[PDB]
Order: sequence, then C-alpha cells, then structure tokens
Amino acid sequence: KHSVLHLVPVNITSKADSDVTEVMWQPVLRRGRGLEAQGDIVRVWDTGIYLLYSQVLFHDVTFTMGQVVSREGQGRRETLFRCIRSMPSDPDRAYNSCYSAGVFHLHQGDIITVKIPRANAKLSLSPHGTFLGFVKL
Amino acid sequence: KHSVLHLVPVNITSKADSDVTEVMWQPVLRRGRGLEAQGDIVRVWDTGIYLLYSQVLFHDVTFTMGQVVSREGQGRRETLFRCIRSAYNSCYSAGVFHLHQGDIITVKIPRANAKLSLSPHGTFLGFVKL
Amino acid sequence: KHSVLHLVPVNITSKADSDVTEVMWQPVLRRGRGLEAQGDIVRVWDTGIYLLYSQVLFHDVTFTMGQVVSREGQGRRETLFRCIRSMPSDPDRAYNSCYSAGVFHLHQGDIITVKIPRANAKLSLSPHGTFLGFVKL
Repeated sequence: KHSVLHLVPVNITSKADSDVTEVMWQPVLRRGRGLEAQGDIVRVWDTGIYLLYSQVLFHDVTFTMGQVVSREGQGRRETLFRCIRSMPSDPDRAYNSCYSAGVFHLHQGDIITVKIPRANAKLSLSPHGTFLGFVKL
Repeated sequence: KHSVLHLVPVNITSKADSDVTEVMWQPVLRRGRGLEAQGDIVRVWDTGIYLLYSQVLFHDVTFTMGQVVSREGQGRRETLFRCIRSAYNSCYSAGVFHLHQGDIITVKIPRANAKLSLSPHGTFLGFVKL
Repeated sequence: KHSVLHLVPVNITSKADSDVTEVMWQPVLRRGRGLEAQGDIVRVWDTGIYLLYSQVLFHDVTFTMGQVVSREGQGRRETLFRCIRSMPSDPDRAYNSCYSAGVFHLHQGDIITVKIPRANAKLSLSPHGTFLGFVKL
C-alpha cells in the first residue's frame, strides 16, 4: 500500500526582509513513513516517484499571486512547479484558489518547500482551501 | 489494480436552492465496485484512501463561485476540499482522503441557480483508490 | 511499480491557417515504456487506465484562453478534458496557469494531444509553468 501524506496549515510565516511567505504544515492523513512534515518544509525519506499536489487559497489584492513548489537536495534548489493566478482589484472579491500538481522523482534527504513569493501574503489557513500532499507511485 | 470511477454530468437541480446548485452524475469509466453514483451523490462502499478530483466549468459571472466537495458519514458532514474563483471559467481541485464505507460524497456549488456546464470534458468528478 | 511520464515543452507548432496551437513535448521523467512522446503528441503503447494532467501558463493577455487534451484512436478524435479561463479585462492582470486532470482509459494506438484553440497562442515554455504527465493506475 502506497505511502501518502495530506497536509493542512497551522500558521503562516514571513521572515523580516525576505519577500517570501511559507506555511507551517500539519499532517491530517498519513500512511507509510516515506514522508515527514517538519514545520514549513517536508522531508523525503524514501527515494522514488511521487505525485505532489498543492493548493493555496489567496485573499491578496495584488496583480498576481501563486505558490512555488521546489525540492532542495544535492546542493541545489530545483523548482518542480508553480501555480500562477491573477487577482481582482476589488478586495471583497479576493477569494481565489490556485491548484497545481505533478509527478517527480524525489530522493531520500530532499527537502520540499512551498513558498509564496510576497511578504506577508494573505493566505487562508482553511484546511480545505490551502493544502499539500503526496502519494508514492 | 486500483478501483476507479470517473463521472460526468447528466443534469442540475431545483428552483429554490437552499443556497446550492448540484449535479446528477453518470459514471463513464469504472473499475471495481466499491464506489457507486446515486444521482447527485456518490456512495463509498470500501473504506480506504482515495484520490478525489473535481472540476466544474462555469458560464456564470458573479461574486465568487467554485465548488465544495464534502463527505457525510455516520453522524457528521465534513468539507474535504474546495475550489474558489472570482464567460467560460473552469475551477479544478483535488486531494487524497480517507473515505469510509457508508459515506455520501457531494459536490455542491454554494449559490442558487448557478449556470454550470454539462460538458463531460468541462465538468467531471473522479476517484482513485490508492 | 507504476509506469509514468512527466513532459515539458520543447516548442510550439502553429499552422498558418488552422486556428490551433500545439506543444511539442519532451520527457524529463520516465518509468516504463508504455508511453512515447512523439513530435507534438504522445503515443500510447500500453492499454490501460491512466491519470493524465495538464497545465499551461499563458504569456497572452486579451484572450479567452485554455487547453484541450484529447485522444485520437479507433476512427475518431475524443476530448478527455479541458481547462478554461476568461483572461481579459485588465492586461496587467493576465497571467494564469490553467490546470486540469482526470482518469481515462487509453488504448494502444492512441495519440494524446494538448491543443490551444487559437492561432499563435503565446505560452510559457517554462517547464515549471507548462507541463503534461501520465501515471498508469
């Protein structure tokens, strides 16, 4: 039976003079031990091929938002995929979700990140609006 | 072999909405018998972990729309995932969830008389047991 | 171990009087031989049930936009799924990734196309923004 992990937000973080916002994740479903949430990143322990999906629900008013999913490993940062979505100007209509997913080879030791490249991004903590998960294939 | 069900619309529903618009679903691809379409709902007969995806293609032009995918089991109703958006506009989302025998799955658009497309390649619903 | 294919864009074909734009793909992740990328289309050699996903990032503004994923097989073309957005009013608010995916029975001898139904559509060739993939289930 395949290893899987579905994660939802506990809170959002944004370092001082960075222009980055990330999510502190918590597991709500887990089978197997190939994956482990460790705060705002997810560590891979079992080398192999994984379906990886990300949704973020944005409430920002700025031109465009979108999250970047990348894998740190082997001295590199590699971008796996990115979701881009344009935002309305009207602020009471800023409720837009961005879903992307793909299949990628991950090695044990790799760190997976989900970054939104603005500071203090207005991201929903709602577990059904913003989430992240994994299925070993 | 993984159990699967891929479903496409046959119709929408009734005037007075209770603030919701729904879809009658027709299976066009199946493997295994642990999932069953019962009109506007899908029943889960085999407890397990499932990929569940949903797309809805809107013709409408209002506030926000999007769809709410939920499960109701022994006692309690629970939102699994949602797609939100602000003349043709598709809204896709998906996730992996633990579904229980006896579960009713619903896909509800939370507005009255939403104009939804019945194109089987614009609005659809699916399950893969993992 | 399930067969898989993650593909990224090498180029865009678009015939002078055809109203359509296609993507030439190349695999960056491959397991098994049941699928074969070929010019602007993917051939299916191993009959089965497949998860298929597609994202396109559009450079275009002022165009109602999205992609069509289809198969040709036993005599006739068939639309599997599409993604669609209205991407008009404001040109500074145009960028949107369009993602869709589904599970489909593919037959040996099937060609899989991703098409944008407009002449000379401007797409990002970015492998993080535009991609196609397959997982046999």
